Amino acid sequence: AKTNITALDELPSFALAIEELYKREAKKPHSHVQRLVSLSNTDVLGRHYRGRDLANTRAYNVLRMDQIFARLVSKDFSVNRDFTIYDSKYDKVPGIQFRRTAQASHMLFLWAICLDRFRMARHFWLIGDQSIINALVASRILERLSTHRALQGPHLAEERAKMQHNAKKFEELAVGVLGECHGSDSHMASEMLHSKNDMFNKKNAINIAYDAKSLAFLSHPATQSVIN
Amino acid sequence: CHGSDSHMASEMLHSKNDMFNKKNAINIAYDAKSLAFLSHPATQSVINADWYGHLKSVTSFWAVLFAFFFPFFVLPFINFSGAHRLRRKFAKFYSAPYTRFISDLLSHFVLCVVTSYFVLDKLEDTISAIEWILLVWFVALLLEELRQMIFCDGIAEYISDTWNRLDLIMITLFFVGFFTHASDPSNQDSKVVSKGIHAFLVVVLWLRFMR
Amino acid sequence: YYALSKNLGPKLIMMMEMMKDVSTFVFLLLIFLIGYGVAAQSLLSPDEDFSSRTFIGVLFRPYFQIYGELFLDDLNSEANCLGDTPFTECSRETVRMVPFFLAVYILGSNVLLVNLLIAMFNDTYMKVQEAAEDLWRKQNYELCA
Amino acid sequence: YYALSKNLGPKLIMMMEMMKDVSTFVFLLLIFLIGYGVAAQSLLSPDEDFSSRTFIGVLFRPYFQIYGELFLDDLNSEANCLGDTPFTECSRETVRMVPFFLAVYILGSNVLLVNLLIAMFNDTYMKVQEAAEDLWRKQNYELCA
Amino acid sequence: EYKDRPFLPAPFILLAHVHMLFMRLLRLCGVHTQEHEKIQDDETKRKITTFEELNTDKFLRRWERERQEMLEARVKMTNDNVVQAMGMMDQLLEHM
Amino acid sequence: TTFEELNTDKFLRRWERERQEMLEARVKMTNDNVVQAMGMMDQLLEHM
Ligand SMILES: CC(C)CCC[C@@H](C)[C@H]1CC[C@H]2[C@@H]3CC=C4C[C@@H](O)CC[C@]4(C)[C@H]3CC[C@]12C
Ligand SMILES: CC(C)CCC[C@@H](C)[C@H]1CC[C@H]2[C@@H]3CC=C4C[C@@H](O)CC[C@]4(C)[C@H]3CC[C@]12C
Ligand SMILES: CC(C)CCC[C@@H](C)[C@H]1CC[C@H]2[C@@H]3CC=C4C[C@@H](O)CC[C@]4(C)[C@H]3CC[C@]12C
Ligand SMILES: CC(C)CCC[C@@H](C)[C@H]1CC[C@H]2[C@@H]3CC=C4C[C@@H](O)CC[C@]4(C)[C@H]3CC[C@]12C
Ligand SMILES: CC(C)CCC[C@@H](C)[C@H]1CC[C@H]2[C@@H]3CC=C4C[C@@H](O)CC[C@]4(C)[C@H]3CC[C@]12C
Ligand SMILES: [Mg+2]
Ligand SMILES: [Mg+2]
Repeated sequence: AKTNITALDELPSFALAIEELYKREAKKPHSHVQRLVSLSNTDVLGRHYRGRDLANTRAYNVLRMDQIFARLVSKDFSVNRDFTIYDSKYDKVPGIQFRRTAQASHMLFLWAICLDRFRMARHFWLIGDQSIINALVASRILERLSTHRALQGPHLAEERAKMQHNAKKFEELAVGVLGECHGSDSHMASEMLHSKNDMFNKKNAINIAYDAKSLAFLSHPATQSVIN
Repeated sequence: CHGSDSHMASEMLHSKNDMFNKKNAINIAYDAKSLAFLSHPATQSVINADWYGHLKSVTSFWAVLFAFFFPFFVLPFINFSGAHRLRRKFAKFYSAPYTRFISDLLSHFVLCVVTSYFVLDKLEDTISAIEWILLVWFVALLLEELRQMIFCDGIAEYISDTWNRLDLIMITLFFVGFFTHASDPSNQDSKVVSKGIHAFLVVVLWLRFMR
Repeated sequence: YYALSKNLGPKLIMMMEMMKDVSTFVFLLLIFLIGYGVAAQSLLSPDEDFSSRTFIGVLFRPYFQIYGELFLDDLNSEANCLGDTPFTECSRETVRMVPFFLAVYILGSNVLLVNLLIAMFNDTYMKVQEAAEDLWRKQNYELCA
Repeated sequence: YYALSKNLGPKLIMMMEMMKDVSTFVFLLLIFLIGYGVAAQSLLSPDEDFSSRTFIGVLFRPYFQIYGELFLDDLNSEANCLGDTPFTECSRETVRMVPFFLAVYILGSNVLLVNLLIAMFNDTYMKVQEAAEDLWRKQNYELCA
Repeated sequence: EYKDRPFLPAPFILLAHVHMLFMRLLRLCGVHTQEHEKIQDDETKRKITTFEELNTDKFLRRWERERQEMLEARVKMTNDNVVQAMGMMDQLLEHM
Repeated sequence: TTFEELNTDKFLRRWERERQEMLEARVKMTNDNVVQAMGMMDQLLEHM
């Protein structure tokens, strides 16, 4: 249904589909997703400010989930979304199909990290971009969800274990891709590690890895070479 | 079972079976001396849940100790499980085995400190007040040893434990030393021999504190 | 400033890790030290009022006797034993148990606890050496930043 | 001339390898030794002009106290404490902290650093025993040539 | 041990001892009250029994699958299959 | 971005190749192939 807020109404169809995946997963008994959104203490747009009809029927929108994941990573996570590029007026642009793919992939990637479905997460991680940074983000979200207040409970134990396992695996992926980069061209790998990314308030990948407490990434020879 | 549903696994481990005179599976495993079953995380989770009683598992040593020392100031402001509620919270907190363990620890620590002070300070020409307090405390300890002895699973199981043997050595050492002093309270030699026996008493009492 | 060096830095991380084993040794050692100290101080000076000197006597000699400094000449002097053989020909027969208590105490502390600490240190070292190197590599960035 | 022998030669190669661990121990030990030595020498002899004797006092007793030789009778004599209990009834109350400082110091050096050195020696030995045998076999040709 | 032990500490555990002794005297001699407990229902018992039997079957299926994914068993099964494969070539060659 | 994406694809191809050269995977693939081989003899024997 149509909403008076212009931000929610601007959202494309696939965002509503991801919202439908969150809703159906949330309606299942003892689901950690519904409990996580209730304990988040945020509004419909995900802002930490604490009508009623809008807050339950559209409680699993992508912007609100982005805000929850944003608080979960660090103090400076801020995904810049641009849903205006899916309009037909941007079709003449050459690289637009990649960005639309990458952005879409990212949103689905985050959803797959939230439900702890590793294979589908790895697949969405491969299609999109910013592979190293996304793997670090995946490791950080799974470790923080695994020690969050919303995941304590008798039925979530195996799930929690799975999260730490998956976290370690994503950390390995981030190391592996990094290693491949350092094997191919060390200067470009150093330039890549020194590159400031807009998604974490303009600071580099090693700083992101340190904030994500990724010991394996920091102990890697490529990262140590850049630090030296 | 623990992989599929932890609560049903806990309920299964807590279920009394008629084939072993109405007692649970962990008790059966302990009687069968199955170390692998007892060391399993599911069994340990049930034992820890039994340890904390009707309290949250995130409670630390200091929190329960502070609540023990300050009952009316820390118990309403904690989350776990107005005469209907305060009485319910008091009966749940003080029925927990962890709280009883902490009470026994604190009690044995005071016993060690007070008895250590008694041995270090000089004996008087009559039986002092601290001596009478220690006499009441060790009779009570002796009665507690008799109470555990009667309601356990036999004399062999009780005497098998090293801490029960240490308890018998403490009670025996204190009573020999006390009767040695009390036989002739004004005799200097009796005080010296009594403190000599009570040196052994303080050594066993602190050794017993490692439990 | 030792942390930049590849030898001194992981060893410092290792030292903070071994502090827990040192604390474990202190908690186990405290039991024998207080027990032997109360017993030994009471046997050496009976019929005396409790004071601060009694507490200092409980703590001073038992702690320093685990490092090999045996106060046996000083203990012998305090026991008022006048014989050529040290803990013989004493005024009280109870004070002659002080070497026996001491013999048990340093058997408990030096033979058992110190060697137990060596075993815990060796095991702990083998367990956390690679983790110390990794943690040193994270601290390399911390110092650089 | 021990290097020809199959027992003494790899052990000598092993000794030079363990010299780095000894040097690491010296660098870690130097921190506590200088800190405790300056603190202890200042507490024992206050209101005194700095001289060469002050430096010798900083270095002499803290180094030899890690080998078990406790200078407590000598420290007690220098502290001017006249009581039967050793660090009691002193002229200044500050000098009574000298056993406490010492207690922390030998806990840092003997309990922690010496046992840490034992762990480093055991690990180092297991790591470089085969390399020591190989290096001895190269030195066999060196001696032959 | 600390489930069955009275709550009250050692100087004050005498009150707990005389209270239990008083209760024991009132059960053997007075008999003016009794003991109450709770007995588990047959429904929850059959639920636990069904759960335990189902998980027994699940562990055995998982255990059989895990032993068949082991390297020795896979090499052995491959070996027996290659033996059955020659039997089939003997049949094919005979028919030719 | 192009460099990082290219090396991501290269590591995944190398990773897949490395897991297929492992002993367990090779034994498993050999096992499934021998199962497919009997399927083919069943077809051959039926035609005979
Ligand atoms: C099992 C252990 C803990 C108990 C050891 C027994 C102790 C309490 C008993 C056994 C023998 C006793 C000693 C026997 C004889 C004498 C000589 C007397 O002139 C002074 C007391 C003294 C020195 C006694 C002190 C206490 C003593 C050492
Ligand atoms: C398990 C432990 C407690 C073993 C027990 C041994 C104890 C009780 C023994 C060992 C050495 C003994 C002491 C040896 C010599 C003497 C001198 C004698 O004139 C009085 C008793 C006295 C002082 C003994 C008291 C008892 C004693 C302390
Ligand atoms: C192999 C080792 C453990 C042997 C054990 C040594 C024991 C049995 C020895 C070593 C030192 C000894 C003590 C040395 C001095 C005295 C004082 C004397 O007036 C009574 C006996 C007494 C108290 C001795 C008792 C026995 C003793 C404790
Ligand atoms: C973490 C470390 C520093 C623990 C701190 C403990 C220190 C500060 C304590 C432990 C023993 C203490 C000393 C014990 C006894 C005396 C005698 C008294 O008449 C004056 C203070 C003085 C000299 C104390 C000063 C403070 C002291 C040195
Ligand atoms: C298990 C081990 C670590 C116990 C620790 C022992 C500590 C607490 C003991 C051992 C030796 C003790 C010191 C011995 C002597 C003196 C001199 C006195 O005038 C003030 C207290 C002071 C300075 C003591 C302070 C406490 C002390 C440092
Ligand atoms: Mg990609
Ligand atoms: Mg007991």
